[PDB]
Amino acid sequence: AQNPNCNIMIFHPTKEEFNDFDKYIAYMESQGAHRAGLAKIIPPKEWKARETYDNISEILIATPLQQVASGRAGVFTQYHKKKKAMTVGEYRHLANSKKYQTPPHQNFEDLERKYWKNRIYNSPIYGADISGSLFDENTKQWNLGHLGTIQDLLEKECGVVIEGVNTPYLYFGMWKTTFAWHTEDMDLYSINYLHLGEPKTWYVVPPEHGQRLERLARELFPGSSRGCGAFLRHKVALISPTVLKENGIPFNRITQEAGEFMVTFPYGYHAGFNHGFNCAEAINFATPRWIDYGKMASQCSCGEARVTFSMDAFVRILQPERYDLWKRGQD
Ligand SMILES: O=C(O)CNC(=O)C(=O)O
Ligand SMILES: [Mg+2]
Ligand code: NI
Ligand SMILES: [Zn+2]
Repeated sequence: AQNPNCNIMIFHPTKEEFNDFDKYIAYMESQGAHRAGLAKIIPPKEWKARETYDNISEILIATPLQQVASGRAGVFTQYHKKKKAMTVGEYRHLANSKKYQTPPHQNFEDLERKYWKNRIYNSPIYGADISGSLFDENTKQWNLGHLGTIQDLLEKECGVVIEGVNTPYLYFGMWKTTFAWHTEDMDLYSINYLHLGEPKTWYVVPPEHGQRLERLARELFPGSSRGCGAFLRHKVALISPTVLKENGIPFNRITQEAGEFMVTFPYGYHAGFNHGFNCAEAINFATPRWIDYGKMASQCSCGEARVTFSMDAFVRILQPERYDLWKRGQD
């Protein structure tokens, strides 16, 4: 078995290997990358996502989210308070302001220490989940707006034609902006490209050990657990590396820098934080190996998780028994 310790692997494809996206994902899995839940892909040196980032300031963040924390430094939840619209140029200035800017630090480990010590005492503002793309249309390799769609994969694998679309989303982050512990909708893959700015630190639990994280989470968030049998679908709970180590949960960590891709694998729980002003782009995708994970994915039916139009069909076809209850949650 490849990668039996489930370490995060880092890949350096050549320009020739960067042509065929599906093939390269399948290569990475042949080397055991999926066992970690997360992989890093450094593009060939010849590749670029677009020519420059000099003209992005007029993108609108229609609903910036202030991420307010409750709990203790290592075990907290966050809720998202909606703020007034602002442009990317306005947001970048805000991120760089004395109130929100990254503090002085020695290296990534020192910054990680400072994040875990102090996150809860601040409420950073995140521009998340903004439909759109920063890939140039002429970028033919690993262009996250040109991937094969999950609806087309389900159709290719299973023969059933379904409605729905699959488009990318932009994330504009600042120091301390936080992504809570989660897997993807329907335990899909995700791919994330850090277009610009400061790094993003990731934490990930190997898919084979995801239920260990879920059991810890039910212990640490006991009212949430009673409210919903899949409350991590709410994407609000944080658990620090120190707490994970205290409770014996297997995980790994890695920092993504500008110009790098990360891939999350089906049922790989992940969480993380931004180091400073940045912009990422991410999309879900599927492969043939995902289908079995989609069929088994947990679902939130309490009403909190509220998701895209396109998840309907996935539940309806892969999880017909759950469909009725899940749809009641959505309506
Ligand atoms: O970058 C972020 O805030 C969160 N991204 C992801 O969870 C992802 O790409 O799967
Ligand atoms: Mg612009
Ligand atoms: Ni994710
Ligand atoms: Zn729920």
